[PDB]
Amino acid sequence: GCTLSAEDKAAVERSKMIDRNLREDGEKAAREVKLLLLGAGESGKSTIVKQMKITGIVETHFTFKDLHFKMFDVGAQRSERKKWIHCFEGVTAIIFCVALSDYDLVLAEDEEMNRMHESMKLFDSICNNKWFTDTSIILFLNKKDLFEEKIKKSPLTICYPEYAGSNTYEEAAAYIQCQFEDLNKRKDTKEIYTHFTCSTDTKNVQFVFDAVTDVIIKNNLKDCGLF
Amino acid sequence: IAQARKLVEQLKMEANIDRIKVSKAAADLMAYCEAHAKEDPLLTPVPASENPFREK
Amino acid sequence: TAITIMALYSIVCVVGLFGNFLVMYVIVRYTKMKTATNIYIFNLALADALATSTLPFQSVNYLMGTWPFGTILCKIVISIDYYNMFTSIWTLCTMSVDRYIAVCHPVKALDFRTPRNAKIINVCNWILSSAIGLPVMFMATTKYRQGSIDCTLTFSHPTWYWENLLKICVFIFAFIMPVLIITVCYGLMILRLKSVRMLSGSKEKDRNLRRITRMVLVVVAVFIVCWTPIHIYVIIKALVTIPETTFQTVSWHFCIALGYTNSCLNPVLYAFLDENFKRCFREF
Amino acid sequence: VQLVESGGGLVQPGGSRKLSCSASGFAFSSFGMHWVRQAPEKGLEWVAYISSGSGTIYYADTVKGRFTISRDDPKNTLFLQMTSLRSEDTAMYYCVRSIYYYGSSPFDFWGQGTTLTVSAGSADIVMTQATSSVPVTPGESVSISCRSSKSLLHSNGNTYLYWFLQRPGQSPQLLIYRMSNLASGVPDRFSGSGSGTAFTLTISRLEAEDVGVYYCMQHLEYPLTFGAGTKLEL
Amino acid sequence: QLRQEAEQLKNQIRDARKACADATLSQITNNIDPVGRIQMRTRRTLRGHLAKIYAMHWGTDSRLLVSASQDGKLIIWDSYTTNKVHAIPLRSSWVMTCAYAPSGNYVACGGLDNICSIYNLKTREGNVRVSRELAGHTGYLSCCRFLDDNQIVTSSGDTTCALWDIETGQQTTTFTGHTGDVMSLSLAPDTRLFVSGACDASAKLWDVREGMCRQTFTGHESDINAICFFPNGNAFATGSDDATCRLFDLRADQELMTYSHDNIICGITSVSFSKSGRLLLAGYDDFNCNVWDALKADRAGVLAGHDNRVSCLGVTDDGMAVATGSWDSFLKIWN
Ligand SMILES: COc1ccsc1CNCC[C@@]1(c2ccccn2)CCOC2(CCCC2)C1
Repeated sequence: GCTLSAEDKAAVERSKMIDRNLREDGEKAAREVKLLLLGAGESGKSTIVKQMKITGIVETHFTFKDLHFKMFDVGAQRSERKKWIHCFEGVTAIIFCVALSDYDLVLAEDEEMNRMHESMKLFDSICNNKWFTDTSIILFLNKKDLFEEKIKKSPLTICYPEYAGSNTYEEAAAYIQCQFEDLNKRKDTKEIYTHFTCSTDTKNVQFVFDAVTDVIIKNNLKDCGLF
Repeated sequence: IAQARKLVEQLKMEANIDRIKVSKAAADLMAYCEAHAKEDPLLTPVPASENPFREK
Repeated sequence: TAITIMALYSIVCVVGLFGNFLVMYVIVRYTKMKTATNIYIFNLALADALATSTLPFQSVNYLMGTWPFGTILCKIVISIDYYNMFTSIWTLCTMSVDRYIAVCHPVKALDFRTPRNAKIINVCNWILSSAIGLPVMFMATTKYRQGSIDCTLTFSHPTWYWENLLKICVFIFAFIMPVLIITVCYGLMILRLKSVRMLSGSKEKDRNLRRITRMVLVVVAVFIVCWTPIHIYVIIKALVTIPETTFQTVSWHFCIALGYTNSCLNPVLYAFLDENFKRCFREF
Repeated sequence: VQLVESGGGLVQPGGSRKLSCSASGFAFSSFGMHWVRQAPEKGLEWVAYISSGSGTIYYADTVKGRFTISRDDPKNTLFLQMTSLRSEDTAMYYCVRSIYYYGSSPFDFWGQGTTLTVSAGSADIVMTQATSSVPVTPGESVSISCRSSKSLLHSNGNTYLYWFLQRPGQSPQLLIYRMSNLASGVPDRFSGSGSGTAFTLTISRLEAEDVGVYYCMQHLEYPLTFGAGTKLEL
Repeated sequence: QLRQEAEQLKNQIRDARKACADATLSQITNNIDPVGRIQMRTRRTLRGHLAKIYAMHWGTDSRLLVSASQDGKLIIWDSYTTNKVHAIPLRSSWVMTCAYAPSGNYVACGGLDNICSIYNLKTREGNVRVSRELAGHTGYLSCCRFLDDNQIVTSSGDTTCALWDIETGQQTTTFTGHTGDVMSLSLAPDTRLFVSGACDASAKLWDVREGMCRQTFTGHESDINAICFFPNGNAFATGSDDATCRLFDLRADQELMTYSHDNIICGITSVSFSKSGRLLLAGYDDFNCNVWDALKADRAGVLAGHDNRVSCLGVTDDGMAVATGSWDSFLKIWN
């Protein structure tokens, strides 16, 4: 840098200072768990946001067991999902929330379409997405108690005839869980973590921590090369 | 009904335009490309000394 | 007899140099040493390449029956050989510890595991090894016995105390501590992998877990099986003097060749079976 | 943006003194800092420089080893420790903030000055102010000439000449940076022109307020050397 | 009734387009001498982004350029020296666009936060801070371009475009003609008009002063991702997810030419034009960037070297270099 002038050398030094700041911020970002959040208002996504927490995208930064978790809520946007779906190709896990009681409620559209069978298609379209083939999916089933009362009061046979099981809470919940697991077309690459949302915050946050911990183990093994 | 009426009015306004022959536009395009062909650095190579970007 | 031993040392040296150089070349060309694990692999390949480079001098000494290279070259050969043995053994330990931290401590794995920290630990391993190699280097001379010069270690009075202390320290530090660290870390790692819900519940996934466990067992088995006879043989020989015989010489050189074979086979087992490197080999 | 210096007063020769400049209303950590001295009835002189982040430090040779510059970014303070002061150090010391990048305006803002009274370079480019005083009337266009000992035209093509104005009894302000760009906040009366080794400042439609001591500075290589200083008067 | 009338009007417009087009552009351009093979060597490599770059915009001085990354950084680069000039931390982590003002006083960014952020770079204080936030879009910000230092055109995922006054802080003009997400916009040299392409496979020409749609261009089979004017302001090229690019002339109001190749089936991310407009550079999803001769319709060159998928491409104002941004966090300048 003899040829370079004093201002040129000072500019190079400013560049190196910027490079240092960018490397430090990248080292900070490399310790941040980035979680995608999906679901609708009926699903109870807001409820999990409130429980876990302690216009286009809502960010809910939090810490658990000295680990930084970043959750992004893209539900508010009404724009086409496909155009910005590739923007999240660097996400540790996808938390998808549905409501067990959605099947009874039918939207008052021109034609009658079951909400639960919409949520199944939404899960299928998210899960089989090329961008998210290796990304894991945590599945939250909200309104368990209301599901219990609803299943005992009204049978599930009326919505979809294929189910032949009796009107039992545990059996119906297990059937819904197995159907959602069956929706995935690439089981070998993608774990699905199914859970029944508890009133206690700590249980749900712990389950998210465990799933994220498994994803971190998978990433570490891939970096090591065992997988 | 109002939105459809607005769309129909927009289509009517678009239809009433001064169409010109494609040949004319093609001649203008070729003429502009030929006129600025020498000026363009990408099209015609520029000596390394004249070139601002050089190997470091 | 002598020709067969020379051929064995030759073949082991050629395979070791080819493997080590090729692994280093692959890491430099594509990996560019971006990641930690790859730096550890490069370090292991380097140390093993140096040890294989030091192997022909030993073979020539065995055939010729005397050391004509000189005292200075003998010191360089001794220091480099011991330094490589300690560096390779510690590099293997550090890799076992790294994998233990990664699997067992996932949250802390992100903070602890960085290329900078891996470089620091590798430099520390080279430094710790220095303490072994350099004193051994000055002590190592060439003493003519029965008309034949021998490149070996010399200890000032009391010679027996220094000899026993060096043998005990090299033995325990290079065998007892590494086998225990590798065994405990990989065993806990395998238990944690079994606990993981991803591997269980699927036949293909369970098969992948079985493959991982099998590879880990193979690496541990190779290291223990190769290192154990030479160390046990040295301990036996040192403790009780045994009259020289042709079978004794053949067994001694066979154990030494087995140790060098381990040095040659460690980069293969690690780098070649590594999935990222496997991907790179598969593409070409 | 504000800079105020403290630590003045009288000092005995061979003693020691620490000056401190406190900065307010800007990102202190991102600016390089200068100390510039001014003799009582003579021109300004550059003393020292410390980069942002303290990565490079430069000193004049007359003050090399005697003066130590330092900065504390969390308190936004610049420190100058002076040991073994001599009778030539009775000067007013200014602090200068300067940022260096493509299109930046370094030496834009000047401190207020702390007076210190110590009561009892062939290689370096030399700036030549040929005139010393010019009597002017408000309205006429006035030209000022500066010369260099070395061609200030670098390979990139940006000349490293700066034009400064010091009003009587006030801190000097930057007028033109790099001889072709006016400093933000300067009226368009000033224009810079010329070539390597010969430079000219033209003040068209001059005003009485504009009148001050004009300084030409090179910024090709350290140590920075100032000009004699052309004074205007009425 | 109204739908039938609309269809009749569309049929009349199509008949006018068919009757209007007499001589094919390819036939007229057949006699022009070919450009052969164009080879552009890498000059500068920019690093330190550490995330998938999405947007780069050249300044009018042909030396500075802005870049947008998904770590929450806007980086302003000196292209000649490789040094970083500015590093702006962003309030919103996800940024899909970034506009560099012609004067260079301000930098505009935007993305999934529904906000367009204007950053002052000539502040006396010396720290790049948020100057003005353009809040009011219902969808994600997809493209933005400065006209002056006070007025900006932005496109959003609510099917609309807007003309925002920076000092006022409100959107002076609303453009609502599209039926799909508007993915890009381009300003003409006069700046009196701007064409924008949407996710309904159509582009529309909007008058900034008046506020209505002058012309509507159809012909694509899939979503239009990129749009750029020809240097004379009378034509514009569009790239779409159907692995094709098209050239539309404003006065002709029809599809002059189509640039497609059988081997490449991936969509076009961004398109840019050279100073003479003879070469059209389009960044495909095949990890390469193709240089197509505009008149001949053949392929004149290939810019390979981006390992991850290309996300943006821009030719500088004087035409002396092309800088490509990819998701591998490397900005490469080709000359
Ligand atoms: C005969 O001594 C000479 C002569 C020329 S070099 C030299 C020194 N080689 C000794 C190299 C040894 C070795 C063999 C295989 C693998 C690793 N380490 C031989 C056995 O003992 C050890 C020391 C304690 C156990 C291993 C070193």
